[PDB]
Amino acid sequence: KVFERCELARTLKRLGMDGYRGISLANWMCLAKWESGYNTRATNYNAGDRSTDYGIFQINSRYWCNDGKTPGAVNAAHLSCSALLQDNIADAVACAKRVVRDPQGIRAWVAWRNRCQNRDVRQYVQGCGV
Ligand SMILES: N[C@@H](CCC(=O)N[C@@H](CS)C(=O)NCC(=O)O)C(=O)O
Repeated sequence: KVFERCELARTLKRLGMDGYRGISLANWMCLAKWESGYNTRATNYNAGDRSTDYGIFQINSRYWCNDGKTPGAVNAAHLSCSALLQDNIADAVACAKRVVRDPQGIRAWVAWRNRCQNRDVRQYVQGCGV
């Protein structure tokens, strides 16, 4: 599914992402925009390390979800990567909150650093009523 901007914003609000581990809703919005353009079916194969990024948040199969074909993903995850390609983003959100529980926080996504960090991200939530 390709979300509309404000439709996603209200959905993330409801799933309790606003201020999760100090990260504002505008920051998660900024992240989804640059990673997948708000598309839950987005997939990116990394030929260099043979891993794949999945879904709206582009979560990687080496440490977070299991897809079986990634080398050195030596078990660990238990969530199937397939769960991150659903139209319902509940699992993807549960997973993104897991990721930021680590020290790096939102900085774990290099796209966040390139495109959102130290920037005015208010634009992503402007007019959504959240
Ligand atoms: N490799 C890390 C993270 C693996 C991990 O927690 N993945 C999450 C998805 S982001 C998961 O499998 N949750 C599935 C579940 O617990 O339903 C660990 O084992 O702590």
